[PDB]
Amino acid sequence: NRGLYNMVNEYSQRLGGHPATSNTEVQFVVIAGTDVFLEQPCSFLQEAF
Amino acid sequence: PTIAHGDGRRPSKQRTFIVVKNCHKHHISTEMELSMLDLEILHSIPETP
Repeated sequence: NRGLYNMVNEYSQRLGGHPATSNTEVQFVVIAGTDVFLEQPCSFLQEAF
Repeated sequence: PTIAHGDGRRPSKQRTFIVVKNCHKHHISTEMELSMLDLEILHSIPETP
């Protein structure tokens, strides 16, 4: 809900608000995840194609 | 060599690979024939044109 200066900082600040583990047979969520490089613009702007 | 990190992981120490490559061998050969009528008179000395 925050403003536009806050929105893309919180999207760029290595948030991983809804991440996934890169190489596994079934998709999980990362815990203690800093080695994996991932951002979610769908989770940024709440929309699916 | 490796990269140091700021964040948490169990980091690899100084790695060092020793890899060896063995030689091959190739044994190429063929066969020629020579007639004994061209070997006896080769091993003689003629005096006739």
